[PDB]
Amino acid sequence: EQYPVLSGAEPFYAENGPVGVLLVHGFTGTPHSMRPLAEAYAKAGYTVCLPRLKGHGTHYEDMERTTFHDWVASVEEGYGWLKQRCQTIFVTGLSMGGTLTLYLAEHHPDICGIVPINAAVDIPAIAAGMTGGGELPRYLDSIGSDLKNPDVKELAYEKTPTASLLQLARLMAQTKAKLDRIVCPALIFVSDEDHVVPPGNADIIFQGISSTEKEIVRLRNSYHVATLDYDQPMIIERSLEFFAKHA
Ligand SMILES: *[P@](=O)(CCCN=[N+]=[N-])OCCCCCCCCCCCCCCCC
Repeated sequence: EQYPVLSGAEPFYAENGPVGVLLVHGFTGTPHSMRPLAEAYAKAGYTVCLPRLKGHGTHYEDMERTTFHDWVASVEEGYGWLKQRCQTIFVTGLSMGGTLTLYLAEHHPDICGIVPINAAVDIPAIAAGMTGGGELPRYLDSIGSDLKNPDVKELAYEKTPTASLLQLARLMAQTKAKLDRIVCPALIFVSDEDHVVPPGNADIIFQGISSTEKEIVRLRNSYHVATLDYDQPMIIERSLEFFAKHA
């Protein structure tokens, strides 16, 4: 990985109480989208790990070299960091961060609870792009930022490698097929007007998981990047309530 990490894309750690929260940012995104959550959780006395996914926060040419196994490894590392100083671990994530949240819970039953936010397990737009017939460039122009608050700017790549999109699709496929192995408590956030990840994904995750304790909280004044959007304080308040309930 050959480019410098952008300002605001650095990983974030905090060693506080014996209860830990792993925060996973999204595809082409940076820890910048999860930072206000991580700080709010850290102030509440929680040990937080906000890792920077491999190939992210630098340059899109760096991400092109990475597989989803790399992104998983970045999260498994954060999970291992939390596992060495916590006995109870929650995982939360936005978009693909939500996908990796689900992925982790499918492999680690010790997860006390998960809080996916606009998690993606099925994006029909990807399949639609490679059946168009036309030539498919090596790098595609990224989808515009999906935020209701106009004063907020997201830290994400201007371009998206085709190879990375294929890696994302494979991750979502393996994640969606293994949903029934999640039994831990789940707090699913979903924006009604998500223009990137179809809101129906929350339904798929809800019906897929074997968790007896699951709930869908619907965000009404936020687009895709809800964690920076208007419903940020609500997400924080609900999550802390969720954490304290199962800690
Ligand atoms: P989340 O992972 C990101 C949220 C925070 N990160 N940021 N910013 O969003 C899920 C990613 C899904 C994006 C897919 C949209 C691309 C559709 C266009 C596809 C055209 C090219 C596809 C052909 C490749 C086979």
